[PDB]
Amino acid sequence: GLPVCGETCVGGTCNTPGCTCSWWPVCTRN
Repeated sequence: GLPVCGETCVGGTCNTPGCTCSWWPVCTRN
């Protein structure tokens, strides 16, 4: 739930394993 992935999820799909798209369209870790 923390934007530290450095990436975004425009489609709600994060690349980095461990990230999740909680605050769309930005990826979040925890």
